[PDB]
Parts: sequence; structure tokens; C-alpha cells
Amino acid sequence: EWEALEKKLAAAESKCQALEKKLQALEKKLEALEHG
Amino acid sequence: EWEALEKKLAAAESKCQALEKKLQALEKKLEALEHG
Amino acid sequence: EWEALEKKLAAAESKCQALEKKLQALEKKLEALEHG
Ligand SMILES: [Hg+2]
Ligand SMILES: [Zn+2]
Ligand SMILES: [Zn+2]
Ligand SMILES: [Zn+2]
Repeated sequence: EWEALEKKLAAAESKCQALEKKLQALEKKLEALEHG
Repeated sequence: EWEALEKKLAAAESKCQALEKKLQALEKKLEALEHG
Repeated sequence: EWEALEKKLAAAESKCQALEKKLQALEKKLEALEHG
């Protein structure tokens, strides 16, 4: 249905933003190893 | 159209879950370098 | 509305593809540390 797709998309957006933060967190740890 | 958007979203969901697994795989390799 | 959801989804797709590239970029740096 229509509303279930609205929510699916909102959930998808929040998952991608959480994965962007995890990526930023990993990049910080990598840069420490690469320059520390 | 409507159905093409249903599928687009399903495809988007599966890509994000695959990227989450790749992220977990990279985090494991990073943690080995950081603590090994 | 309907069109705002069309665009939301397109924006979501492009964010995930940008995060895939960042992931590939990080994986390359990790592999250098792991094998260099
Ligand atoms: Hg994503
Ligand atoms: Zn660096
Ligand atoms: Zn650690
Ligand atoms: Zn390797």
C-alpha cells in the first residue's frame, strides 16, 4: 500500500544516515593507523 | 509509475543492507590492525 | 505527496551510491595498511 511505502522510505533514509556515521567513525580510526 | 517505484525502493533497501555487511567486514579488518 | 516521494527516493539512491564509493576508498586504504 501507499502508506507502508512512505514508512519504508523513511526507514531506508535513517539506515543510510546511520551507515554514513559508522563510515565516518571507521575513517577516523583508519586515519589514526595511517598517520599515527 | 507506481510499481517501478516499489521496486526501486526494494532495490535500494537491499543495496544498503549489502553495504552494511561490507562495512562490518571492513570494521573487523580494521580492528585486527588496531589491536593486533 | 506523490512527487515528493519520487524525489526522496532518487536522493536516497544517490546517497547510497556515494557511500559505496567512500567505502571502496576506505577499503583501498585499509588494504594498503594490511598488506603494505
Ligand atoms: Hg545506504
Ligand atoms: Zn590519511
Ligand atoms: Zn579497536
Ligand atoms: Zn587484505
